[PDB]
Amino acid sequence: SSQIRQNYSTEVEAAVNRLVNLYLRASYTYLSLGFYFDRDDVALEGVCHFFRELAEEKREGAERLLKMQNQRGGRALFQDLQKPSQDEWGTTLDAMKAAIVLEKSLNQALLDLHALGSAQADPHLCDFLESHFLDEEVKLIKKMGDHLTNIQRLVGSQAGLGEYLFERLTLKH
Amino acid sequence: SSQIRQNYSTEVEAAVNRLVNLYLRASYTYLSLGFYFDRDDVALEGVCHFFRELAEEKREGAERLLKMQNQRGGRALFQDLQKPSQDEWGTTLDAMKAAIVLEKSLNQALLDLHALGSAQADPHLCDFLESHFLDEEVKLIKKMGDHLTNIQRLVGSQAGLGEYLFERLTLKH
Amino acid sequence: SSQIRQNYSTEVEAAVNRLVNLYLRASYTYLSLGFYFDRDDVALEGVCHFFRELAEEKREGAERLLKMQNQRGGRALFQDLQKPSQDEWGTTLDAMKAAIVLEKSLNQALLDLHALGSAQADPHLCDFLESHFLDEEVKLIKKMGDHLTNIQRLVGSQAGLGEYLFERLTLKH
Amino acid sequence: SSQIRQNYSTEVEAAVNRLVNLYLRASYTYLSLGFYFDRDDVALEGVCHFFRELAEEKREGAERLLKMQNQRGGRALFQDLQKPSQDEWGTTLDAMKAAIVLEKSLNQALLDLHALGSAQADPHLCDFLESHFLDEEVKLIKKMGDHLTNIQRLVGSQAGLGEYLFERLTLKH
Ligand SMILES: [Au+]
Ligand SMILES: [Au+]
Ligand SMILES: [Au+]
Ligand SMILES: [Au+]
Ligand SMILES: [Au+]
Ligand SMILES: [Au+]
Ligand SMILES: [Au+]
Ligand SMILES: [Au+]
Ligand SMILES: [Cl-]
Ligand SMILES: [Cl-]
Ligand SMILES: [Cl-]
Ligand SMILES: [Cl-]
Repeated sequence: SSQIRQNYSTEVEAAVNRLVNLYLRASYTYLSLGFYFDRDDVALEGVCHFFRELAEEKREGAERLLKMQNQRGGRALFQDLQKPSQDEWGTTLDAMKAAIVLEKSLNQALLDLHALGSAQADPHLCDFLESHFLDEEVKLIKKMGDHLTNIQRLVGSQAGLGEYLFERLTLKH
Repeated sequence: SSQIRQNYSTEVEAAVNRLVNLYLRASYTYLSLGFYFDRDDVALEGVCHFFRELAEEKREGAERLLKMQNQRGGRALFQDLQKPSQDEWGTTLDAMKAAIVLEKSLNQALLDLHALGSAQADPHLCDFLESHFLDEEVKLIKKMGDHLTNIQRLVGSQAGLGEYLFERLTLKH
Repeated sequence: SSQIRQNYSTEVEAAVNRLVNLYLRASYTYLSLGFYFDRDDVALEGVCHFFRELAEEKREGAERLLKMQNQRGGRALFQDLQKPSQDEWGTTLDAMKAAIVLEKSLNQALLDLHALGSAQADPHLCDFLESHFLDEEVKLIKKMGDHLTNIQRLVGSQAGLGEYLFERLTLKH
Repeated sequence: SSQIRQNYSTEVEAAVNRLVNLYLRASYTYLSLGFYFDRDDVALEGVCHFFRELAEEKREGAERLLKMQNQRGGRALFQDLQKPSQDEWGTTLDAMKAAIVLEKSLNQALLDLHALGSAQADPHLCDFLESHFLDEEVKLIKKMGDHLTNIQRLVGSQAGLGEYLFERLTLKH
């Protein structure tokens, strides 16, 4: 074991590596979501940009986890990254629903890792998650819920119109 | 009685304290309106900001009344503040209707206080209301009436769409 | 329940609403304290400003709690706001003693809410309180204790003089 | 009568001339107060400056009244100006008490003139007083009441000390 490793359980080390895998999986999902909305037959630029920005954010979360793994003396271990759950993502509504599902799973993984840290008496892990992840996730899930509400209200009887208007007047382009 | 008190009736002093209570009540109503429109399942940011800004304005009106009470040698007396009339505020249309009702009640209270001042020959009170409150209220009620008209025109057959469009293109975000 | 709500107990949701009520109550107390020290027959400008600034700070705490309630998918519920415990606040010493009592009650409410969060395994709630409230309160209570000490030392045999000097040379005007 | 005079009673015209006399009398009182506090055996610079600034303010009030008299087509008529009520003004407390008495008499004269204007249906006179005099007077009398309170609290058992401290730490020099 590391010359620097102190109070860092094998259990947390392994759960960190698994979380890295989740975040990179999530990043890959968002890359696929982003490019789907760039297809000439979908063509919702603001939706594409919203998902591409999330791909970067999730990559950044993984890189923060990997940096922390090294700072504690754990050993990064990478696994295969499973492709995203879908090749085509339907409407903006369908996509935002899938994104909120994905975020809830990340959030629950964070909470599970926090509980493990608390059981292992690892306050540096708890702090790290509280400072860099738990609020970021709460804020993002709230944003998504606000978006889902506005998208749903816009469906009405003219779905196409509502999807265009949401892209143009809420999402950034 | 105060070493400074001059031409300031007990009646006006008491009516000032009651008006302070009304303004603070109104402020609290607007705080509740503002946060309702911030719920993930309402999510009309511009509507939230319109009501939150009014919460501040009504607080400011109360503070101006309290400052004036002290300048005339009256004694501020605070009472309990009743909660707002509703916990949920319905649509933007429902909310704007409730706001205009509330403003009309404030306006009538101002006018009643002006009439009392006139009956008591208290020109400083009359001036104070004319200068800091009566036009502010007339302008606000007109703005609200303009908003109600535009919201109502937007309901048509596609209410959800109309509510989104009003938030996006009239209200500020 | 919310589409966004995750790991957020009904118990915490309700305790958050109660804390909002406490903070708004505290804000109202400070508004009354502030205006009392603005009376022509009290006239301690720096004491008035100290309490008015606290009224704003406590309002801000309530608004942060309400924002957080919405971000977690809870539902803000407002109750009646009880008036402050006194109509007249005595000397600067009396007022600062009442303020420290009030702050200790807020602090204890925060700690009680933190313990509930810990019992419910809600690390986002714990973080939120630790980051935005617990140190703010500790720092404020320390400031108050420092003020009480200086005010008490100034009473001596010339109370009036001491109260003037504290207002002029410690409090800001 | 003037080619311009319209709705301007002889009664208001005469009461305006009398008010001019009062304001100039008040100005002269403040000049005497100011120079008394400049005596080598009084030597309270900040008290001198407070009263000298008021001498100017009251002169300015008279000049505004005279300008208004001309704008309405009335004819300024000057009378003898009686000297101030005292040659020596005692302590800062004595002086501030005399000043508040003087201001109350000016205020009552303003209110009496407003009532006359109202009885004569002269809204321009009412406006003029409301806009340029009634609030200025209320604010000044409040300032004076605040000063009297602080001076009185400072007397205690060490009057000399209290008078020095009030001059140094409240009044400007
Ligand atoms: Au923990
Ligand atoms: Au921990
Ligand atoms: Au009036
Ligand atoms: Au009046
Ligand atoms: Au905790
Ligand atoms: Au916790
Ligand atoms: Au009038
Ligand atoms: Au009039
Ligand atoms: Cl797969
Ligand atoms: Cl009620
Ligand atoms: Cl009560
Ligand atoms: Cl004489």
